Amino acid sequence: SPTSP
Amino acid sequence: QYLLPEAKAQDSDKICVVINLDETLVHSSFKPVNNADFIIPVEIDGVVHQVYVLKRPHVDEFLQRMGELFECVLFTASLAKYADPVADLLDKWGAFRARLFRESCVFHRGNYVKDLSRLGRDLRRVLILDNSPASYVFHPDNAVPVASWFDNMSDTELHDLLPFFEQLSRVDDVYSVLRQ
Ligand SMILES: [Mg+2]
Repeated sequence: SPTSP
Repeated sequence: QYLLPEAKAQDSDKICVVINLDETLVHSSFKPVNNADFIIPVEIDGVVHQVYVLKRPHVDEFLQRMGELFECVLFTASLAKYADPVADLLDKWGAFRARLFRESCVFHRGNYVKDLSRLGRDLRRVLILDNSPASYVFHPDNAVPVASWFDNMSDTELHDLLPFFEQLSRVDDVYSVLRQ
């Protein structure tokens, strides 16, 4: 995941 | 050693504030949205994906003020290939003196923790603004909690927090007001 988990 | 280098001359006397990105300042998704503020191409496994980013209400006024009240630092558990471009597009006034991503977080029991002690600042003069309490499990006494934001354009939390931050920027020990 590129965004915050 | 420490994540941050010595604070610049003009910042040395300011409180250091680590500011979270996702659900705190913006909310992103891979699902196309017509009113996205930013569309950023993120390459994954050789495939370029588009990320639609929405800005939380009053974020610009918030970042501009904070930028002059504190030594602001972006600390996120997201990847730089995502967060670096967002911060470039978002932070117009250079409020962020530094940016820390996933690799700088400490992975502890299923969660990426923002370990403030690795920062290299006097914790008596450090604050963290994050929407996820799990982010600051190591320093709950430096936390200025804020609700998770997704798309409620009626939100005004960032605007209403400024008065509080205005007050904190004055104290010499955040614990004195945050209980510790
Ligand atoms: Mg977040």
